[PDB]
Amino acid sequence: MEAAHSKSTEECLAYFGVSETTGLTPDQVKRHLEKYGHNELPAEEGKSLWELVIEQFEDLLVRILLLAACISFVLAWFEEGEETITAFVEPFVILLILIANAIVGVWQERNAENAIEALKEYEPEMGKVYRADRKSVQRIKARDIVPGDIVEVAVGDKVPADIRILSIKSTTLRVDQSILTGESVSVIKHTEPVPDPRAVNQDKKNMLFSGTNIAAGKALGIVATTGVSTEIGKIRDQMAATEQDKTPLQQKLDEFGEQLSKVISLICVAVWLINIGHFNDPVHGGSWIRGAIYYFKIAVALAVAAIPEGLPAVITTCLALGTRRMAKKNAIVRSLPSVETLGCTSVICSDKTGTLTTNQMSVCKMFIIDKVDGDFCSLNEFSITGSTYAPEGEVLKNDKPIRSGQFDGLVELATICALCNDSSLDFNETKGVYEKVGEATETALTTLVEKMNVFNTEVRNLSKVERANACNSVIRQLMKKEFTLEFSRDRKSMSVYCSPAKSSRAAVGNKMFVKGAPEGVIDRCNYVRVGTTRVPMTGPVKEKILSVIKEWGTGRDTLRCLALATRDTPPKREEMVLDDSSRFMEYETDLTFVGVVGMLDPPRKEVMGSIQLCRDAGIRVIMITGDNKGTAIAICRRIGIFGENEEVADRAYTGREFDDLPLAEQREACRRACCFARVEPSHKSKIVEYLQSYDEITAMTGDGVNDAPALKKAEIGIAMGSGTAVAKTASEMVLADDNFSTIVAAVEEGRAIYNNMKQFIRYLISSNVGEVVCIFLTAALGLPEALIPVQLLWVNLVTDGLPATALGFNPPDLDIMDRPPRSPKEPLISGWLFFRYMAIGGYVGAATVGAAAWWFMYAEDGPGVTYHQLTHFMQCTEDHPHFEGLDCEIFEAPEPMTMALSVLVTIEMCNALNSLSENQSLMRMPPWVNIWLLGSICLSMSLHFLILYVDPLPMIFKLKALDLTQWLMVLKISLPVIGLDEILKFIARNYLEG
Ligand SMILES: C/C=C(/C)C(=O)O[C@H]1C(C)=C2[C@H]([C@@H]1OC(=O)CCCCCCC)[C@@](C)(OC(C)=O)C[C@H](OC(=O)CCC)[C@@]1(O)[C@H]2OC(=O)[C@@]1(C)O
Ligand SMILES: CC(=O)C1=C(O)N2[C@@H](C1=O)[C@@H]1c3c[nH]c4cccc(c34)C[C@@H]1C2(C)C
Repeated sequence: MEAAHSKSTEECLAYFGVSETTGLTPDQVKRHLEKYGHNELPAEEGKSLWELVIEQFEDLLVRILLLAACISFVLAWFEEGEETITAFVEPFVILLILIANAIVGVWQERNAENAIEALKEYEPEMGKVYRADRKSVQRIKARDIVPGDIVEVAVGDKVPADIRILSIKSTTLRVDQSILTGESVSVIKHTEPVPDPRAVNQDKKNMLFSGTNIAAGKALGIVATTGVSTEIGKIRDQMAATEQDKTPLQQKLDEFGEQLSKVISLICVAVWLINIGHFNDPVHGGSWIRGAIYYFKIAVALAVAAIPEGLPAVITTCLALGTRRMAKKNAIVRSLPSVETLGCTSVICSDKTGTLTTNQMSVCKMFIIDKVDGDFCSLNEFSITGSTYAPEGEVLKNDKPIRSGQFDGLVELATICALCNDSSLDFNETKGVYEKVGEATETALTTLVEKMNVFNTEVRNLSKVERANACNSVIRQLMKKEFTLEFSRDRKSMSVYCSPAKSSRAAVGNKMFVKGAPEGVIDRCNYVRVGTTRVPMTGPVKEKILSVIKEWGTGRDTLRCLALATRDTPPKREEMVLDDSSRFMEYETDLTFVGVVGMLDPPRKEVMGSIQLCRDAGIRVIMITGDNKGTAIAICRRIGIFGENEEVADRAYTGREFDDLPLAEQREACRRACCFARVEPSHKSKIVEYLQSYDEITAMTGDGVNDAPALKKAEIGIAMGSGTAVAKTASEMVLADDNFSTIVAAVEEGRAIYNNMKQFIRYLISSNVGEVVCIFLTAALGLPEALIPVQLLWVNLVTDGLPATALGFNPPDLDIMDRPPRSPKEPLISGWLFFRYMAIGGYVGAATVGAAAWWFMYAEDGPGVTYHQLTHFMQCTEDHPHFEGLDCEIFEAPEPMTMALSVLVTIEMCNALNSLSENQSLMRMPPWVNIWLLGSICLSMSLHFLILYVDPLPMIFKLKALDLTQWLMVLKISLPVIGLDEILKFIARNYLEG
């Protein structure tokens, strides 16, 4: 295991004492394999076994409803009254709901694809090595590859480990490093040491990274690291070391879970404490085990009254219909709970290229030297029209079309852009528009050369297929490109060594053609081209050039600029060695500046507006970009991250500037920063940590395994649809169209969805408060059992379950994106809303109890004993207050219960309407604003008749409440809940909140 791309090929061999020709000996292999382990990432042990479910049952509010399932089964055996076989469905239904909420609850197929898993895809099964025990090329399990052993790689091979290149057997080695970046265009390798101990992967020109694959050639190298110690394995570990917090809702539901369990077993002691009657009253009779069955009866009644069963199903359905909706709008949300955290997003860090912009480069402006007289110099400047890749548009001067070949320097400008170029252009016959073949910046030039028709080639008589590369071809006819010196970040340029195709125009020797970032290229220009003449570089000249470059890059029209120059008399062909990449810069020396091109990658049509939408939503937007700081700040102005003229010093940092900052100062930079330029390997991940340190819900965009730890880390990882397999799985959302506005649009959707959830979560539990407050009263201060569990199970699944789902379809609030993001710790119910629900639960608690008790005092048709005082006695062993009459069964009658259910169903219908809004009256924000709710109100009441009339069903429940006088009291006991809430709903006029 070496730490060196920075060492000579000798040094690495000597490190492990291997011979390049023999490789590692069988003993070395053994020694090494023990020191370093196998070439593999650890196995993941959280697999698909039933552990899923036994966990699902491990929860409190599941265990509590399971203990009450066992109690229900023991009770469904010992029976009196009519000894009917139908009451066996009672302990059977809970078990079914405990299964249905488990199966659907344990839906970790959405989480079956975890990002660390996806990382095995890039370790191959096979690798080839040159051990000492065979002179041949043993092809072994990649697993058994050790650091120090001499490896072989050829075209098509996935690189088996992090390898220090030793010898390139083919004329050139190209590797595809997309898994890292996403940046398809393959890179050239070399053998020379990269002497900076802290070189980033991009710049490790002599290394092959495990999991990467070879595009062209054959090379022999020495394995340096394996297992978790390769680049890819280091990314694995960071991902393993980050743990996900639970979504702020999931957290509340657990907190509500715990606090419910507390209230449940705080009533059980109160019931016992209120029942110091049985402990002193019933002298004898064997009621010690016959009366302890009564507490077990109210137990299962207390549980189901509190547990808001089916809420799982409601929230799950609501979210599932959220995912479908978001997809139509190009936001693919991998994980269901995400649609909530999405709603809370307070910061978006977005890559510029292809997300904030279109990634469609076109050259707009270009200049060359006009005249250089002493200390004054003028330039010739030109615009170019049309932003597409079509060779369709014009060069113009002073806003008027001109002919580029009339300018000697434009000729050479075009020569360089066509020769110093690895791309080209292709007319897609099928779609009917042209196409880049390669890097976009490079194609922008090809298109340019196509528009400047310097040699005046006839084009209007040409096929739209030939047309594509017509003029470039003419320039290739003119100069034979021998070799080419690749780009490198170290010198920020690229040249091309060219010879004259023996046409004999400018037949004065070979020529290198240099194009690169303006600073470096210009610094290596001793000369300036002026038409065809050449004059020494001077301060005034260099000032003029740089002055305009600065204008174009930082001005309103934001142009990335390339300087182009040529080496008039390049070093001898033989005297150059093309293998020495650090030697490339000195070959590009004694240049003659020729011209500059300024190209644009336009801000996507919708960003300007979307960013404004974020301003209003109180969402920070942070641009991460490869632009130089100057242009970063400019582009930011252009798209409205910064005011057209505002102060921005401390607000935008280069990656280097960030690095110079002490930790604390770095942290403080992130709570303010809106633009990061030329950010490094670590940075995204650091940016996310700091943002989180200020309690910010963070959206972060990225691609590649490079960006996976950041996407894991961020509350919202965001991959591009065109992105790698791994970035995709690491993300919490995929953007199908790569557009920025899809994030912003997905945020609005999440705020919309959550708002209704708040309402339907609150409504559904609001019912349970009532049920408990009811069941308590019908146990302690009174005995006449008002509601039985079975009824409540059907109430909490269907009668409330439909309006609950309908609230899921509530009409989106009108000002969502004009209020700031929701606090994650903001509780759904406290303050005034607690007392509000504390009263509604209480009211209904006294309504269903009151309508069960009213059955005694008033009821005309059917049993009606005025002031019967069922609170007095329930056992019926005496029958002395009742002198002579067979009556002791009206106690467990299927009629006074049908009163309560009819009330409960009806109040929840009003409380469903009540729950359309939080604050606005139903006369301000009407019940007819939600057509699906009315549709549910109808269906809810309709199915209530069904289980009351069609006989099989009113057997497990009760008997029909025929009378209209009986249904009149139902409405007269239930409908005033609208009135109570309404008073409280708008007491907020006084309570100065809204
Ligand atoms: C299911 C029915 C009930 C009555 C249950 O106790 O819910 C309580 C409870 C656990 C909470 C309360 C209920 O508190 C009470 O009702 C007081 C007890 C009075 C009962 C009468 C005595 C016999 C919720 C339901 O209702 C009221 C009346 O305000 C609101 C909210 O719950 C939520 O917001 C859930 C969101 C995930 C929680 O106070 C919550 O505990 C929390 O941690 C919270 C903050 O969440
Ligand atoms: C409010 C609240 O926290 C909860 C809920 O409201 N539900 C779920 C739950 O925990 C429980 C649910 C999740 N997973 C399973 C598996 C099996 C059975 C259940 C569940 C029922 C639980 C219920 C209904 C209490």
